[PDB]
Amino acid sequence: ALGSVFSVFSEEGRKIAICGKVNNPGIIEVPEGATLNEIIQLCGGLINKSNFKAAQIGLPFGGFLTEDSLDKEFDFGIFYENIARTIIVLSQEDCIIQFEKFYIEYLLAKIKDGSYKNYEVVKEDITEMFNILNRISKGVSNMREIYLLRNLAVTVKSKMNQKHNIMEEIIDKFYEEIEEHIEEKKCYTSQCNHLVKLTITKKCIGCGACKRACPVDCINGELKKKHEIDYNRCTHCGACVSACPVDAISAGDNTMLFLRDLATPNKVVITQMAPAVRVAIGEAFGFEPGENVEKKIAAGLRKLGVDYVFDTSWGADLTIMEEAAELQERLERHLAGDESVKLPILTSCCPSWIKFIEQNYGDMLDVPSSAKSPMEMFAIVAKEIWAKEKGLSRDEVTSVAIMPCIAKKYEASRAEFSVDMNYDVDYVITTRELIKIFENSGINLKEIEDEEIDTVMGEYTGAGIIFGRTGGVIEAATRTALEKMTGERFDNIEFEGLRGWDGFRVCELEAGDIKLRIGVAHGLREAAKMLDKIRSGEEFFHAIEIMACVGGCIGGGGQPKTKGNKQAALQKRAEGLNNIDRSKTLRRSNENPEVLAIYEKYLDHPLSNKAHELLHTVYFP
Amino acid sequence: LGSVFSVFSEEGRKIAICGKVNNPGIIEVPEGANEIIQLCGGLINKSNFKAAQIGLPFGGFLTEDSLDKEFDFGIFYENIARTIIVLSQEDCIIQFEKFYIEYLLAKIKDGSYKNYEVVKEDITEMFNILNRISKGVSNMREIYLLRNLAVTVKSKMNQKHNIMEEIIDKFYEEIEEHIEEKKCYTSQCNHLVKLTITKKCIGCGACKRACPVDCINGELKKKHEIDYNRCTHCGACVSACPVDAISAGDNTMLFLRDLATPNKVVITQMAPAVRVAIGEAFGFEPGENVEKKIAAGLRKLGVDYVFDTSWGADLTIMEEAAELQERLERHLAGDESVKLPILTSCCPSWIKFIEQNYGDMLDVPSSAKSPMEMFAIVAKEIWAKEKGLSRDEVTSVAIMPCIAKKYEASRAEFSVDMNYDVDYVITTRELIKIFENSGINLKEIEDEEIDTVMGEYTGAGIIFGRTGGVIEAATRTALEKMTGERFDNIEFEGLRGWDGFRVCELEAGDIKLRIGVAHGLREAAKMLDKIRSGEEFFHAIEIMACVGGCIGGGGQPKTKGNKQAALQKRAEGLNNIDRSKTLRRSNENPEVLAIYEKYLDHPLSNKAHELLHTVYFP
Ligand code: 402
Ligand code: 402
Ligand code: SF4
Ligand code: SF4
Ligand code: SF4
Ligand code: SF4
Ligand code: SF4
Ligand code: SF4
Ligand SMILES: [Cl-]
Ligand SMILES: [Cl-]
Ligand SMILES: [Cl-]
Ligand SMILES: [Cl-]
Ligand SMILES: [Cl-]
Ligand SMILES: [Cl-]
Ligand SMILES: [Cl-]
Ligand SMILES: [Cl-]
Ligand SMILES: [Cl-]
Ligand SMILES: [Cl-]
Ligand SMILES: [Zn+2]
Ligand SMILES: [Zn+2]
Repeated sequence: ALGSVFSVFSEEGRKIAICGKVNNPGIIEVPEGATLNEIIQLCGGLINKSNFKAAQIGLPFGGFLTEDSLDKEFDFGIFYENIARTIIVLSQEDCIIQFEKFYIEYLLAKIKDGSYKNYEVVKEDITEMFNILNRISKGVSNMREIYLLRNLAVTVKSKMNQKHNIMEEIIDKFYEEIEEHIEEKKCYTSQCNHLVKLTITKKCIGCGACKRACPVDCINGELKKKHEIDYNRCTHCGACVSACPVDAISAGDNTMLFLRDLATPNKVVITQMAPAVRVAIGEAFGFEPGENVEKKIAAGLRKLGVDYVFDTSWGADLTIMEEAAELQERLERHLAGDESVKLPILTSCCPSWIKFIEQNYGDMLDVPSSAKSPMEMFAIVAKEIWAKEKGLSRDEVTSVAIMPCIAKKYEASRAEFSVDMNYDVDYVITTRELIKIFENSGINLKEIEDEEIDTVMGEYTGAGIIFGRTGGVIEAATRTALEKMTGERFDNIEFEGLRGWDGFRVCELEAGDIKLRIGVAHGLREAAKMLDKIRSGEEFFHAIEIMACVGGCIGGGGQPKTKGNKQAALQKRAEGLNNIDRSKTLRRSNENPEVLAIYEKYLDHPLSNKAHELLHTVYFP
Repeated sequence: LGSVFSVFSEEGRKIAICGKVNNPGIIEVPEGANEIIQLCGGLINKSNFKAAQIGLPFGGFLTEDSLDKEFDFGIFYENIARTIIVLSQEDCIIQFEKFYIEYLLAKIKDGSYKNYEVVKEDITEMFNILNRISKGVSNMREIYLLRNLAVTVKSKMNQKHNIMEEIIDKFYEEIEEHIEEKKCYTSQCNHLVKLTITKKCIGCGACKRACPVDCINGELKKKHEIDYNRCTHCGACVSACPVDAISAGDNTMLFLRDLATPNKVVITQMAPAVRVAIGEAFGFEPGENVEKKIAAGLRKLGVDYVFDTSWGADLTIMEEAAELQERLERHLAGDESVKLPILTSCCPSWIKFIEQNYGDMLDVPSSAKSPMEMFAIVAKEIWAKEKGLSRDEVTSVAIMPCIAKKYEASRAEFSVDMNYDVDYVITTRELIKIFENSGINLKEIEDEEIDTVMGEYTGAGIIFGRTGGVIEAATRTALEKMTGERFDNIEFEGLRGWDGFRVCELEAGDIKLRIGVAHGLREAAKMLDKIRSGEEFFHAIEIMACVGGCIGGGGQPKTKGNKQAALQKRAEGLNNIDRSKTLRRSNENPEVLAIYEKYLDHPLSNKAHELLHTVYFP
């Protein structure tokens, strides 16, 4: 396979394969008398105009060139016996630590499969090198690591009887960057997703759209003065990023890491995708909003190198099991006169409300459900159950989430969703990022064959799929809970009261002896209105749903920019999800056989101790 | 093997009780029909029964259900092992299960029970999980994992009651507490313990008056609380409390358990000031150096290697004198980017003292680590490597005179992959009680030598323990190297003395340096205020939180007779150790020089910064 480019392209004598940070990666015929720089120019320079940093020769083994070799004739002697003649070019926009992690993991794979048994003796040593790099990338290291790396490098150079080990020169030439990463916990290229915080960059022109758009008044700054984010109050709703006319606000971009992981041999890569992605991505390829192209996305992902493709709506069904259980418990306790219970119960997978409450509604910390999000539920099940059944350690599986927003990036970055430095969601990719991957890689969703999603964690019901538009989470929870409480199967499962588009909606649901009052908000200002009304006693609710983005996750800032009327397109996506729900035979989360298998085999019933241990978390510790 | 609070090391129809029983030991047990403990003298304090392990390698686990009911004699499993570990409500279950797992793993690894080989990694993983809980880096999911691991083992061991399952079932509350609330209600998990005022507080206000930084809020008799964000861990509040209301943990039991773990390498370092005060508990006068007595006692306890912190102090002097020479050369060269004075002190208490009140002086202190952390990092990254041991196969224990060193060793900057360079700290009083209850009398035991590679030290290093010693040693080395002249008289009496704030005026060749010394954080505040106002200029300063320096630490034995006289006796004792040494400059120590020649290659090198330097005020 092999390949790399910022706009992303996995490209599957006197001929070389250039795949670095150059524009137009490809196979090139080198003129006789040519420098490195001239080869770069024949490929069109480096993405943007970031200057040359280094060039790796041979992916398993070769040389490592820096500026000192840029204007010198490219001696082919560096292509020693059976090197395959490959060059990875680096610009100043690439982090050395991530690249060296990729190099070490590649070498380790080729050792482990027996292609390079002569290097077996150093396996353990090299593994430690990776671990050291990993500790640096996660920000859990001291400067001592450098010392260790050096000795390890020296160790390798002793056992391989080699005159030049790569890591020694790497340390010598980029000590400044390494020290920056370690002491300042900063990656100046923003490739280390665990060291990146949502920040306004130096490019900012002091316009102001972000200062107006923030619903919590989190941004300070006036006139052309650079604006700053009070990160201790940021909800990661992404309004500022979407409203910025420029690249002034950065929250990272995990595309290159995805490509490198896909290009690592014998590395298991699995993906989940949010309900709302499948009704919007196709817009970039000639489909209308609302058209479900999940099979096209599955085919494209598998073409890219994904070994297993799963679905977040399975996790949404599991979330519904847990949340309907908790809601019924709370209602039963309330009807019994239990004042220890707290109402309403908040059901929402949106992270944005967490801080939104912590910073303005400390009297309602007992309201939201303890259940994790569908994304993290999927991740924990994939790594702690699915992988275990297949005999894989959690670090032997790379779980990638395809989601419509940056708040999911922040969620996947939370340490609560990790163990032994392994994050349940390894990293998050936005809809736009995947669109650009497909576009630059030649994947056209309009013309690719359909492929099925994998079964164990891909099958989902309509209740789960409606999660992606406002009112879906509470609608699914209500379906299951009311059917559970009344014993009655509803002829019409759609609750039109919970649907609609008003920022703040009130509904009244009647079923047998059971009567519930529901409040729904999309847009954090409407949410503030609703919560102020609840606190003042102006309105009483049994349950509420809060979404930060208008229309729900189908309206996330990571989705493709709408064409035509924005509101019309968002409504089209929502009705597309509703039509997916209507096309499914099963339309209650509790009918999904695979979630029930999860309960029958491991957790034994919803809200059990095991279910709490795995699928629940502590918001507001 | 042995274990009990207040310490003990106890090195057919026969039983060996060694848990939380008062008066541990073997016991001819009668065959008559809860009061079993009473025949052994009850439990330490009056703490209620929690559980009892039968057989140390493997056996049964008894809980309260057998307490007031017929305790069947024969139920002692055929592999009873004739040993019993009884647990009280004062013991953390997580630490006990860690000790059990490590004992089992060691006895597997030495071949004593090959039949358990199949479960090794499994059991090992359990330990790791427990460790993550004890270090506070876990979610509730760990419980899930543990359960399944247990289920696996019980299948292969075909056991009717697996120990981990019963642990989860009966002590779920404690595990959930540890994980979600990051709280060990027995305070055995040293990494979850913070300096706190307990419920025994009555509201004296002694703590509020004694604190030099006004870190305690509260009025009347209302319970007082510590604002941890400003605490210097000087320990004045602990000493001043009329009760035991303020607790900062006690790693005695962990030390005993590690010593009782087979094939576990335990090494120790000791602060300079310990050796002139500990002997007071055994009839020695203040100032008498009993370092050999301490070494012999530690070896009797089971310690495999005994080292000295003064070696690390010599290394620290090397680095700090290098930095001072660099800074003075730059200042004399007209470099205004440089910062003076330079602060030389291994006391952590000034860190928070400056960051919260002197943010204009963050570039003053040297980037050099403390001697304790330098010793720890060298022991684990070089010494252990030389002897072919991973850092987790070595347990480094620091014997220090204060609580601030516990908090320092607990800092994440001095750790890697959850392994802390200083695994835990033992105070002088704690070691005194260990010796007292184990029958070790330092005035009545043979002398033993300290281990060499990291134990030999100079007088410059040893004077660290009393006020003015750190700066005196740094000045000795730096001036001797800067002038090329070896001083006939190496003692700088101006830096000695007992005043809270001392000023010195040092001349050597063309060099004239102005020095400021403070012991007591209020006197230090006076000095730093004077520096800020420009009333006085200093080239270097030394700050000690405790009066007299570390010899006056809150972890030292309470003085007998006149306090000031005793502290002066200890300080002059350290000075007399210095006077008895052939080498009295840190740069003469062959082992530190070997460290430089073989690994770091010169002071202030890149490797020296990587290992022996840290970033205060990140
Ligand atoms: N986690 C989760 Fe959600 C689920 O299911 C997604 O995945 Fe959303 C979508 N689509 C996103 O992003 S988050 C907020 N709740 C509504 S939907
Ligand atoms: N670290 C260190 Fe120090 C050294 O050397 C000790 O060990 Fe002190 C002593 N004695 C203690 O406690 S800390 C403060 N500096 C003066 S001395
Ligand atoms: S929008 Fe982009 S540019 Fe305009 S202010 Fe906010 S950040 Fe600066
Ligand atoms: S993200 Fe939402 S909240 Fe955080 S700053 Fe940008 S707008 Fe304000
Ligand atoms: S609503 Fe907008 S922000 Fe909240 S989760 Fe769905 S997408 Fe992310
Ligand atoms: S006991 Fe110690 S803490 Fe409690 S009040 Fe008196 S002084 Fe303050
Ligand atoms: S420790 Fe020192 S500083 Fe912290 S509270 Fe007690 S006295 Fe005040
Ligand atoms: S002076 Fe020595 S003992 Fe007293 S606190 Fe500072 S360091 Fe600990
Ligand atoms: Cl290598
Ligand atoms: Cl972010
Ligand atoms: Cl692959
Ligand atoms: Cl499965
Ligand atoms: Cl299918
Ligand atoms: Cl959009
Ligand atoms: Cl031992
Ligand atoms: Cl000796
Ligand atoms: Cl004292
Ligand atoms: Cl060297
Ligand atoms: Zn980086
Ligand atoms: Zn504990």
